[PDB]
Amino acid sequence: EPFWADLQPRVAFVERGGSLWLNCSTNCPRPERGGLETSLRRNGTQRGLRWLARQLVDIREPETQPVCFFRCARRTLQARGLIRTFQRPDRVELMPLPPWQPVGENFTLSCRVPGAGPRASLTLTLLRGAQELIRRSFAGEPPRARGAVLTATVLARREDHGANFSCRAELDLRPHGLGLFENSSAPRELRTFSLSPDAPRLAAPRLLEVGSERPVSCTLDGLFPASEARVYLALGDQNLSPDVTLEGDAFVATATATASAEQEGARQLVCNVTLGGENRETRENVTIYSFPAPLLTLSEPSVSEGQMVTVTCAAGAQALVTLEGVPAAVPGQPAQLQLNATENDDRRSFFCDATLDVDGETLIKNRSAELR
Ligand SMILES: *[C@@H]1O[C@H](CO)[C@@H](O[C@@H]2O[C@H](CO)[C@@H](O[C@@H]3O[C@H](CO)[C@@H](O)[C@H](O[C@H]4O[C@H](CO)[C@@H](O)[C@H](O)[C@@H]4O)[C@@H]3O)[C@H](O)[C@H]2NC(C)=O)[C@H](O)[C@H]1NC(C)=O
Ligand SMILES: *[C@@H]1O[C@H](CO)[C@@H](O[C@@H]2O[C@H](CO)[C@@H](O[C@@H]3O[C@H](CO)[C@@H](O)[C@H](O[C@H]4O[C@H](CO)[C@@H](O)[C@H](O)[C@@H]4O)[C@@H]3O)[C@H](O)[C@H]2NC(C)=O)[C@H](O)[C@H]1NC(C)=O
Ligand SMILES: *[C@@H]1O[C@H](CO)[C@@H](O[C@@H]2O[C@H](CO)[C@@H](O[C@@H]3O[C@H](CO[C@H]4O[C@H](CO)[C@@H](O)[C@H](O)[C@@H]4O)[C@@H](O)[C@H](O)[C@@H]3O)[C@H](O)[C@H]2NC(C)=O)[C@H](O)[C@H]1NC(C)=O
Ligand SMILES: *[C@@H]1O[C@H](CO)[C@@H](O[C@@H]2O[C@H](CO)[C@@H](O[C@@H]3O[C@H](CO)[C@@H](O)[C@H](O)[C@@H]3O)[C@H](O)[C@H]2NC(C)=O)[C@H](O)[C@H]1NC(C)=O
Ligand SMILES: *[C@@H]1O[C@H](CO)[C@@H](O[C@@H]2O[C@H](CO)[C@@H](O[C@@H]3O[C@H](CO)[C@@H](O)[C@H](O)[C@@H]3O)[C@H](O)[C@H]2NC(C)=O)[C@H](O)[C@H]1NC(C)=O
Ligand SMILES: *[C@@H]1O[C@H](CO)[C@@H](O)[C@H](O)[C@H]1NC(C)=O
Ligand SMILES: *[C@@H]1O[C@H](CO)[C@@H](O)[C@H](O)[C@H]1NC(C)=O
Ligand SMILES: *[C@@H]1O[C@H](CO)[C@@H](O)[C@H](O)[C@H]1NC(C)=O
Ligand SMILES: *[C@@H]1O[C@H](CO)[C@@H](O)[C@H](O)[C@H]1NC(C)=O
Repeated sequence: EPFWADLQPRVAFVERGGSLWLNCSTNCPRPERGGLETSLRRNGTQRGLRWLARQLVDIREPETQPVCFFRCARRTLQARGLIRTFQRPDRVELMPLPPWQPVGENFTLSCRVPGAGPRASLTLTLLRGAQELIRRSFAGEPPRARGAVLTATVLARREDHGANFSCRAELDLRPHGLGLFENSSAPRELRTFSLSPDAPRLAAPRLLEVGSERPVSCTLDGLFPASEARVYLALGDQNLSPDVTLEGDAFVATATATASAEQEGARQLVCNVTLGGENRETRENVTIYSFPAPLLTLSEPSVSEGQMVTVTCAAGAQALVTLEGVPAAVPGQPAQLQLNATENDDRRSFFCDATLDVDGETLIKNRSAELR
């Protein structure tokens, strides 16, 4: 006292990878030496009498304490400064949501903002839409501390399905006159779902014939989102493409199928739905049969009175036949009737009863032909 050594400015705040000027001086009349201790890269530089100046550029260092030294009178004169690099949130990220999140299942939300500083100036917010869920001021984290993460565990709500969630970070440079700088991570929309036991209730008649169209329905309730769930219904390889009704959490699929001409109904009826990563499938055994329509013929179909006529009917040998009350004799093949034409037999029609049993189910076909 005297002398002294001064560095200007003593405190400095700059952009990361940014630059500034430093003027370090002393009152020493004939400095025997002078210079600056720092690790930072220098672009330009200046100097003069009793004062030396440096432009330091590309500063990625969160905290650096450079020191200007002047050697005078075989003695060292040191002045230490402080350099801090602030960070704008050019990078704000948020973790992938569950592709489907079961409603009622706790899931977690993490917001990672790599390279954020100073940590003590940061207030982070995890929020659903306009409403803040969790807010964290990091003030009091060490001056050298950089980076910020916020995790919040959350219960899944049904009314919160389809909303937009985000992580908003707020940096306060207001004390330094630089002011607030805030940013928002890419908003993520959540997909949720719900299910239930009691596999789908499918209703169908168990008997089927080709060339005939019969309706079949499959339903279930307590399913959300109803609209976002897709359902499949088919007979064997053949798809029914049913009419799908959706009311609230319940659905209705109605169609009218047609038998496929092949074997079965040892085939099956498959009703399944896929929502989220889950599926509930119920199956139904059934029966498709082939029952050839019985043919009724007469020769001559129109005859004079008294002329002998013949009449026959056949089920294809696999079914039993009743011809005008007369059973097939013998059963394995068609029966017959013959007579002399009668005046009272004009406009007389005859019945042919074909009976085929499958799974105990008795099937009949009434077919008649009038005589002229
Ligand atoms: C869904 O997520 C939530 C959020 O993490 C969470 O629910 C919690 O489940 C746990 C275990 O089921 C419970 O947590 C605690 O349970 C004890 C009883 O053993 C309570 O006494 C606790 O109350 C105090 O908790 C703090 C102490 O750690 C106190 O500081 C505070 O003042 C409370 O008085 C606490 O509830 C509980 O069932 C809930 N907790 C809450 C508050 O919701 C869990 O991860 C998921 N819930 C499920 C799966 O049911
Ligand atoms: C309803 O839910 C059911 C869940 O089981 C689901 O079943 C699937 O049906 C399809 C046909 O519709 C299956 O078909 C596959 O077809 C291809 C040929 O194109 C095969 O390569 C597949 O191979 C499997 O089976 C082979 C033997 O045939 C094996 O060698 C092989 O290793 C495989 O196991 C298979 O035959 C399909 O496998 C099933 N299952 C699944 C998990 O998809 C049905 O699709 C659902 N309906 C809808 C629209 O959601
Ligand atoms: C250190 O890195 C520097 C970059 O950070 C490089 O800068 C060299 O020098 C100048 C200044 O940076 C560059 O720009 C030139 O600017 C003048 C105009 O000068 C303006 O400012 C003066 C006050 O100084 C003012 O009086 C004038 O009215 C202007 O408004 C232009 O006319 C030039 O064409 C030029 O663009 C140079 O480009 C750059 N040098 C080279 C070779 O590119 C430099 O590499 C390092 N050194 C210094 C001293 O900065
Ligand atoms: C950093 O070094 C000092 C800051 O302390 C600055 O020195 C300045 O130099 C000018 C030169 O014209 C001074 O102007 C005159 O100096 C004479 C003495 O040489 C004096 O008699 C005059 O009255 C007048 O002041 C100026 O005073 C001086 N500034 C200060 C604050 O002392 C220099 O400009 C700075 N350089 C850089 C690159 O920052
Ligand atoms: C949260 O933000 C999203 C947008 O980021 C809002 O939902 C969006 O609604 C629009 C308009 O219906 C959807 O647009 C399109 O729908 C057609 C179907 O007609 C589809 O083909 C397009 O590909 C597109 O999806 C859009 O899907 C939907 N956005 C998302 C992310 O699903 C929503 O309204 C906002 N929620 C709140 C609470 O404000
Ligand atoms: C906000 O985030 C976007 C996307 O990462 C980024 O490009 C942008 O620089 C940020 N804006 C501000 C001013 O923080
Ligand atoms: C459906 O098919 C299976 C063959 O795996 C059979 O065991 C079962 O008895 C059938 N169901 C009915 C109701 O007949
Ligand atoms: C019907 O035809 C048969 C066959 O020739 C004949 O024997 C019989 O007399 C005929 N019956 C009558 C009542 O015409
Ligand atoms: C004859 O036709 C009627 C009307 O379609 C039907 O209800 C009945 O089952 C048939 N008779 C027999 C024995 O198949």
